[PDB]
This record gives sequence, structure tokens and C-alpha cells, in this order.
Amino acid sequence: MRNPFERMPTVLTADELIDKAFRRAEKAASSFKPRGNKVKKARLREELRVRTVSNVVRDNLRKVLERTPGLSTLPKFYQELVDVLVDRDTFHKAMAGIDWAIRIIRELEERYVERIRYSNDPNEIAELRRQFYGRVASVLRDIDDRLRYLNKAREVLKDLPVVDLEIPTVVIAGHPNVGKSTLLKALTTAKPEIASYPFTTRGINVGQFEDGYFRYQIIDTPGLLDRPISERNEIEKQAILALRYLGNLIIYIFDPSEHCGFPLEEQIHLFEEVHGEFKDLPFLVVINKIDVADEENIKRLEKFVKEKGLNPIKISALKGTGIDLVKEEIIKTLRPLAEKVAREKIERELRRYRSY
Ligand SMILES: Nc1nc2c(ncn2[C@@H]2O[C@H](COP(=O)(O)OP(=O)(O)O)[C@@H](O)[C@H]2O)c(=O)[nH]1
Repeated sequence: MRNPFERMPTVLTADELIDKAFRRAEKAASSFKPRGNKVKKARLREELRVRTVSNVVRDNLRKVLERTPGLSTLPKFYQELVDVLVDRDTFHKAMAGIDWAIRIIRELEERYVERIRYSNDPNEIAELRRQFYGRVASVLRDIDDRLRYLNKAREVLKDLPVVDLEIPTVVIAGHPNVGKSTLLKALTTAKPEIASYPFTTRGINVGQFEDGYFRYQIIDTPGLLDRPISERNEIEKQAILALRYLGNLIIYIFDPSEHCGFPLEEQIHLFEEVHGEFKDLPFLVVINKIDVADEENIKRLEKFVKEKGLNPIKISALKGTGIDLVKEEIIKTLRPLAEKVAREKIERELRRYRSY
């Protein structure tokens, strides 16, 4: 796993590119040894300048288009968060402005080299190089705002959540203090890590537990699935709903004791709002805090739960009571997807091990 944009280079501003290009053209012209006639020598120098400016600009710009992943090549989850962080449509257009600039400059180069190559009026030969420089600087200034934006989008994109996008992932939801992280830590092997996540205070915990030779990713959702989604901006809402493309199973934890600081009825409302936003992912309801919970509420919960067609698992994340029942259930739910993912990995590769 990694950040898809780590390879995206710093984008030079229109001025920096202009200066780099003119400077390089200046250097190449003085150390060039023209051929014969006085006018022929100036003409071959001016041609060299036009080509050097054209190449230096096109090479730097083209590097941006080549080293930045095409958004369509990214997993849906990242496409969603990329859009949240810098706006997908704006990104595509900025990039297209770069491609446009590369294209017009190539055309201008071919156009001006011909005019110069075909001239015999020193006055004109000079004026033509001067015009080309003028036009190159102008084309680059036309996209300067786009370049500046691409450089800022570059810095912002460094905060993409660093998580595994291939292996099955379990997403833990529920109100604050219901035991989400306690459960994630009881579930994972190595210590949890922290992934950055748009619209969260301190990010989210990311863990992993291995069964056989298969890996299962576990994440919790503080600041994301611990409060009414409706009471949210359409953007942070998009950031939250992006989890649809990462999660393969959602574990929803209820705290019947209400020690979390939320009445059972409020936890049920949240469960229903979350259960509805993720209709295409399987759910595993866990009733936590059984070690301190009152039988009274637990009856209402199981009742309510079973009425939604779900068979809950009673547990105590703190004391380990039932954790193995959860791990077991995770494995039973996700092992097939894990095998399918594994196969498809051997597939994709076999298809390029025979490159040609
Ligand atoms: N009595 C009891 N307390 C628990 C249990 N699980 C977690 N807690 C405590 O409840 C509080 C919140 O748990 P936490 O994992 O931080 O909740 P999150 O905000 O949903 O991640 C903590 O102080 C945990 O120690 C449990 O099974 N029984």
C-alpha cells in the first residue's frame, strides 16, 4: 500500500518554466558553433533557441502528465477522496490545460522553425524568434493558475488515508465511546496505526489480523460513522460515504449500558441511518459492554436487532468475552472474498509476466 501521488512532481510556475527555458536556450546558443554565412549562423542559432525553449517547456510539463496517476486508474475509494480533497473536475481540467499547452507549443515550434529556416531577412529572422518567445510565455501564462493549483492539490493529496485497498476490510461503526477502538485492538495482531482521514480530528485506527495466510483489514470510524450523517455538509457526507468503496463488512456496536453517553434509542436511530447508507454491504451487529450492561436494555436490543433480520453477537471488548466469536464471524463472512482477491492478484500478474 502507499499514496498514489507520492510520485507527482512539484509543478513549476509559468515564470519558473519560462526562465528555465529561456536560460537553457541562452546557454545552448552561445556554445553552438554555427556553419557558414553570417545570416546563416544567426538563423541556425535562432532555430536552436526555438527548439530548446520548446523542448525544455514540453519536457517539464509532460513530466507532470506522466508521473501523476490518471484518476480513472485509481480504486473508487481514492477517486472519491481525491474528489473530496481537490475536486475531480477541477483536477482533470487543470491537467488538460497542461496537455493543451504542450500541444500548442509543439505546433508553434514547428511553425516558427519553418518560417525562420525559410527566411533571409536578418530583421525577420530575429523578429520571428522574438515572437515565438512571446507566444510561449503567453501560452504558459494562460495556464499559470492551473499550474499553481496543481501544486497545491499535490500538497493536499499527501493526506490521503494510507490503507490497504485490496484485502477485505471490516469497518467498525457506532457512537463515541461504545468500544470501537477497543474492539479493533482486541481484533488486530500488530499494534494499530493511524490513517489520516478527511473531516476527522485525529484520523482513524487501522489494523490487521491474519488467519491462515489471508489478511483482514480492520478500521474504526470516529468522526465518520459515530454521528448523524444527515446533519452533514454534502462534502463531508461524500467523504464518509466513500467508505462504501473500502469496506466489505460493517460491524455496528451498540452499548446497552448507555455508559457511552447515548440512550439506547439514539443508538438505534444512528444504526438505522448507517444501515441505510450502506445497503450493499453485509452487517454484523455486536452488543458490547455485556460485563456491565443491564439485562433490561439488552432484551430490547436483541429484540430490535433480530427484527431487522440480524443475529447479533454479545461481547465485552474490554474483557475479551466474545471477541473470538467476532473474529470467527469475520472470517466466515470475508474468507471467500479474500480467496477471490488472492486469485485475481495471481491473474493480473500472469497477464503481464507474459508481456510482449
Ligand atoms: N465495561 C466495559 N467497558 C468497555 C468495554 N469496551 C470498551 N470499554 C470502555 O469504554 C470506553 C470507550 O471505548 P472506546 O473503544 O475508546 O470507544 P470508541 O470511542 O467507540 O472507540 C473506554 O474507556 C473503554 O475502556 C467493555 O466491553 N466493557
